[PDB]
Amino acid sequence: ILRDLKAGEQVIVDVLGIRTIRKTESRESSERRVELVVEQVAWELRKIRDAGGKVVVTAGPVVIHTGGGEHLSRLIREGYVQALLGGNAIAVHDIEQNMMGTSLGHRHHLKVINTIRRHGSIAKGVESGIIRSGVMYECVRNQIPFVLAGSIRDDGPLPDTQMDLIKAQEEYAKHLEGAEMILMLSSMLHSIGVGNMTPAGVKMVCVDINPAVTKLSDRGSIESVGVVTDVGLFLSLLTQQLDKL
Amino acid sequence: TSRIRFLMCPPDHYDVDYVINPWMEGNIHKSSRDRAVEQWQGLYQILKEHAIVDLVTPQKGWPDLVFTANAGLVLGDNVVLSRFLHKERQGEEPYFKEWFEGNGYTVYELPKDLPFEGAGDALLDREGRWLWAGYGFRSELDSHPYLAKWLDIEVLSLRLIDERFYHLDTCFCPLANGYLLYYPGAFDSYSNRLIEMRVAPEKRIAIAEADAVNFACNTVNVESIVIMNKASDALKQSLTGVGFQVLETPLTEFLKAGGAAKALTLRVTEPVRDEVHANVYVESRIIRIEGHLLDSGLINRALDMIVDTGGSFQVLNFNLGEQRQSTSAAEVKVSAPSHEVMEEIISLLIDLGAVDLPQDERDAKLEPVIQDGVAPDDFYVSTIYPTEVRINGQWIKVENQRMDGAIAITQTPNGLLAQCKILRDLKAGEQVIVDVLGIRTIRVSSERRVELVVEQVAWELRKIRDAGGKVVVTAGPVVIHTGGGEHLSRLIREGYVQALLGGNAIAVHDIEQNMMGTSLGVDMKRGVAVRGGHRHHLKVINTIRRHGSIAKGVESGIIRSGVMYECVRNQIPFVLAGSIRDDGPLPDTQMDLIKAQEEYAKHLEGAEMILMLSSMLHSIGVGNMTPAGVKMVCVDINPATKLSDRGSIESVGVVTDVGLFLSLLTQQLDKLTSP
Amino acid sequence: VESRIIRIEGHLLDSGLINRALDMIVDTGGSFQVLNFNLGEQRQSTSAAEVKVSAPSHEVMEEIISLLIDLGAVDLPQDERDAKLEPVIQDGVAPDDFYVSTIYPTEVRINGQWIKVENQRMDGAIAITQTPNGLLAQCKILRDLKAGEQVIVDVLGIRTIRKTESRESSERRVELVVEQVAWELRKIRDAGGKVVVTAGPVVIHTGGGEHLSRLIREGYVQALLGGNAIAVHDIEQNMMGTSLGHRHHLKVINT
Amino acid sequence: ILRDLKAGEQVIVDVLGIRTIRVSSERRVELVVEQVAWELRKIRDAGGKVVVTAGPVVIHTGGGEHLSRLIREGYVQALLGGNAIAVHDIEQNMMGTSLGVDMKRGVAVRGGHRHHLKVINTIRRHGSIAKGVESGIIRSGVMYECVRNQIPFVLAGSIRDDGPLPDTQMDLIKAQEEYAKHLEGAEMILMLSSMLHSIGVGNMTPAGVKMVCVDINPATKLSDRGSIESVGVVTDVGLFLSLLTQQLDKLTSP
Ligand SMILES: NC(=[NH2+])NCCC[C@H](N)C(=O)O
Repeated sequence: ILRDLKAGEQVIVDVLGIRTIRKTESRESSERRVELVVEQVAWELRKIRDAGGKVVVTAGPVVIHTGGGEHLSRLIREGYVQALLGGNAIAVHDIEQNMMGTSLGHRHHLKVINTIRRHGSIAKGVESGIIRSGVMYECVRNQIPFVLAGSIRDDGPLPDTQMDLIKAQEEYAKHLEGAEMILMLSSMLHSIGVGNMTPAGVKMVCVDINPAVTKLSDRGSIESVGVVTDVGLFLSLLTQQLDKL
Repeated sequence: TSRIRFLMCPPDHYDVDYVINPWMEGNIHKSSRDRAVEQWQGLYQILKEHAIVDLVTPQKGWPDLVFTANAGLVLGDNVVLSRFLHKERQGEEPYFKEWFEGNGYTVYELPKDLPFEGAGDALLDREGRWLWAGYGFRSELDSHPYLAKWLDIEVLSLRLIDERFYHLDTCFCPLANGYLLYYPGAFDSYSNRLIEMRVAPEKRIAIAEADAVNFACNTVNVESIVIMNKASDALKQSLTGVGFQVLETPLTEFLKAGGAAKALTLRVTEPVRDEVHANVYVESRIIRIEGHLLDSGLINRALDMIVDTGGSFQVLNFNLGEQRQSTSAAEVKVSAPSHEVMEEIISLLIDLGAVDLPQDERDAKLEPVIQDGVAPDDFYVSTIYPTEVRINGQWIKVENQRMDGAIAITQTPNGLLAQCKILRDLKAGEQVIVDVLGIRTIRVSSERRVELVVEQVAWELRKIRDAGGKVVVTAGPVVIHTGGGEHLSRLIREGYVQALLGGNAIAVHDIEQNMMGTSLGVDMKRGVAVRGGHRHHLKVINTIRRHGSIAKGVESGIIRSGVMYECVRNQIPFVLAGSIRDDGPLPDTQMDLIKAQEEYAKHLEGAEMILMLSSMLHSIGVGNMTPAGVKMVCVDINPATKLSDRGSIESVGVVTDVGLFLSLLTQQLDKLTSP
Repeated sequence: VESRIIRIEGHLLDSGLINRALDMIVDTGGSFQVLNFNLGEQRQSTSAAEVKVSAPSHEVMEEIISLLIDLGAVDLPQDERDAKLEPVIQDGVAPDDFYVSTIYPTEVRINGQWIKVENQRMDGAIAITQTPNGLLAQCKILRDLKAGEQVIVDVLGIRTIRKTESRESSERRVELVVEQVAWELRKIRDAGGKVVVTAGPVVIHTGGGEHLSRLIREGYVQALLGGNAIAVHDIEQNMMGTSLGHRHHLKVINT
Repeated sequence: ILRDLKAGEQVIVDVLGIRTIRVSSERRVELVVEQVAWELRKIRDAGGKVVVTAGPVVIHTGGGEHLSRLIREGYVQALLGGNAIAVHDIEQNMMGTSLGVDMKRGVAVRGGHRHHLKVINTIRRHGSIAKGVESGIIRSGVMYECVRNQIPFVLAGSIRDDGPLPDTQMDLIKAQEEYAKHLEGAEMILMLSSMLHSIGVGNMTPAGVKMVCVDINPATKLSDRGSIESVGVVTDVGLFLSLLTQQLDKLTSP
């Protein structure tokens, strides 16, 4: 794996001189209940921004896999997001989409992870101009803090990813301080995690298509709302509904 | 003094005329009174060969008078008279009272509207040591301390949870020499825990559902004789194996009304010990609650949570507000069968904004921390809501609120600080709130395919086990939630599993199910809970950290069964990978994920097959590390499993419930052991 | 605006009974005022509450009393009245404002007597007959009604006899498809082609209704194939702004 | 279509001369299986009446032998269904296929309509499912058992029916009538994955009748009659039926 390579070793490049040895037959919800919710979330998100509040977002790679990418970029770009919490995959997938227009097809994916490790961090791949757009791009430009927490499933990982889960929890917690809204977009594990840490009196929006996730918004109906459509659609609507000024 | 006497009543006016239990349903006027007579006569006559039998006069218009087991409870010269829940049986009370009075018994009557239905719902230990009392469907929990005082006996309370077993004597039967005949499925986990503390395993005779719906616990025991309706051969061997002689007599016309042998009798000569006196474990506490109770269904929320948790209530007063839009106020006497249950209930009501009577307000209890990152026994588990605790008479706001934590009290220059902390952050010297005093808050695979795959995978597990191969299982907490953990621990125990790869949560919930019978506070004997609490599994996390490892938890005796138990007992290597959502974590969880990946990969070497039991995050991680030519079975209920990408040859996927799969899997591995 | 006082009994606080009653009232368009509350002495004692109900019109009052009847609410001993009866004058059609039966055991008051309804079924009417064997009340489905029969209208003189605890994909793969379908549908219309639509009531239940209307309105649809439900649900949405709540639904079919 | 063929017409046979020009947990399903089994046993002993309404998925999924065993052993007093469930069950027993898919395998690259159209045509030739059993060409299955043990069944027509069978009621006013008549005195209704028919049957049933509703799609949530008299389980219908007969067996042990 990439992180086990030692300076000095020879590594195969290009595609000459390679064959495989397979056997033979080896080889042989509701929707405008959503713009309902959206229209509300949009307005809450408005006034918190104006009032100098603090919004936190958790996000899974599914944001990138649907259209969600550039929409989250705008949000962070236009002052709506004061922190972003995720894992390895959301950062690598965003960077793959912006650096190549693809979203995992493994060559593109691994080439991204290797490049960011070559430069030594995501902020350095931005200072050096290899990253010029996207979710992670905006965070660095606009100095929005992010924490990427490791998982048992991580390729690489990126240098930025916190593979010590104890410190990862403490970094999540610290950045959650004073949060008024937590925006949770298809972030599966990270949503539950953030939930656990967050006290009442904090508005929490939860989006996923699995309406079996929104099930686990076991707080008020006045401090929790859960919708069940894809974040692409959601973040899309949320962006043009926000744009209506 | 050694002569035994029963009260019965002949079925002259017997029939099924109404429906007040599930057995009666569909059975109205389907009773054959001739067959009822000859069946009653059979019992009467077998009973007269071993005892005395007195009779009440039968009374037209009260068919269920034949079930004298519910007339009251007699101990010595005292009888507490039954008070029936349903009015269809309330007209029996005068006729029972009259018989009891005419036979010289001192008759105690319960308050009106407080139900209690007699020896049918309360059963003496046969060596007179105590009284077993049921509640849940008929008798009320708050009748129990009356029994203790009036009959002067220790009273133990058991909660019934199956509506087919609505009287204690339908699923519970103390016997001579201390043997017990019961049906575990009729009780909740706390009640079962209790039975298991009081009656030794060699003296427990837990019966099967086939025997229980023939009313095999509804048994009359004289000395070494047990009389019932129908007994399986398995049951007969069990009983006569320990010295009882079994007598079967058909009682099916009475099963149509929901009773059998023991329901048709009442033993009025019961052993009185001089050393035996009143004793109540039932506790009660009065709370006050205010808001829009009728409006937001808050009062109905709270009462539901009390019953569901195994407690009971009496609303003492309800008062509508001043004007039309005002807040309502209630005062509720809350009752529990034990302190442990009271603490679960009060935790749940604190959360809702209930508060103590001014006269009963108390300081929070404190116990010190003596180990870093370990809380003392019975620490209070915080919630997401704003919280004040009462220290030295003063209510103070808790800081850094957060849900699955403890509350630590310390002295500082500027006064007392009350702080919410997670378990691992607790430091020696700190004082932590325990108990519940002084606390308030301020607020799609077809059937055909699943069977075929179960055939294949079973055949392959058998094959690999015989060959000295290596099977690796990766499983998530849903395996335990869904109810499939005994199936998993059986696989591990019988040698089909060589390594277990998982996370923090599956280990916690499986130890939780085996220590308490709950997974995330939801009792497993029932499929349900009005809510479910975090007290049970946080206590697990804290206990294991106190010991220092799951292995130390097994060596000490506090873990006796389950998945993790079997891994330890049969030296099966397991790896627990950390995640961002982990409570605790357990001492055994690897929170360095570079090390985790390494350990996963090492235990994956030489694997011939991998079982992936509903844990997406871990199944992908494990898949990523495995080369082709390893067989992979992937089970999850969400079709997006479609990440089984390696072809028909070496990766099969099935879309169904994981416990259901595991259930059929062990079943299939059994019928391959027939020859 | 109309007011009534109802009475409710049972285990009101722990069953959620009185909570459900208040919810129905407010959600259906009325308002309530709890006048009094007698608490039972023990948990199994019965409790009673008297509640004033307001509605903005008669139509909404009877909609609300209907839902309350199911939960077992009654008129005061003093306010009991006979059910209003109106005759059937055309086979298979009920008189305006006929009461719509539910699945629960029902009694009606005729000539001061409470009478059990036979052949109880939901979404029917109740017919009253004087027979050689006395008064007969039976549920009938609308199409079984015969000219001459008397049928209960309004909501007076009706109570239920329940026991106690009786009563206690991807998305812009879509605008992908859409954009294609839209264009095909365009040129077929222009070319004088022929488009056929099948449609289930789910079109109406979501927003779909008026959108399908436009399509048919602006020449895009040359035939429509469906069932009973799509037609009744469309007509309910346009005639009342509701979409099945059974009174609205049955009133449409009867009309 | 088959019913439009007139005597005298010549019809192409064989294949010559033809070308074309182109989510309930495990714990809950078991508990409900306990309850429903106990209730079926109870009702059978009492001389009660259990009514089953079932759709073709029962047969597709592979649960028909379980259903025909229930009917054979006396737990079912009436069967209410449609054209399709009758066709596929006779198809499975005559050929081992449901919609051309071999049942010995869980799979088919495609699956053809030849097998069940041959069933529809054969039964119309005899004139009834009953005549199909008397002649020997139907020897097993759901419909077989109904005929052999004289269990009344009603088959309601629908818009999607091929054929139909001679036994299908294509006048739906009559269908509703026949459904309602066979529903009188029912103590329990089993609803085995057939939404259209389960709703129709529900609409006609008064409260106080026990209703078990089994379907794999949670929207079953149309079980509206309360915890007391309507239980719903979300799982595969054949799997349910499999555990159900298994549970009815171990209640026959003593
Ligand atoms: N001890 C008993 N099991 N008694 C059975 C009583 C049966 C009676 N019909 C009832 O519902 O109360």
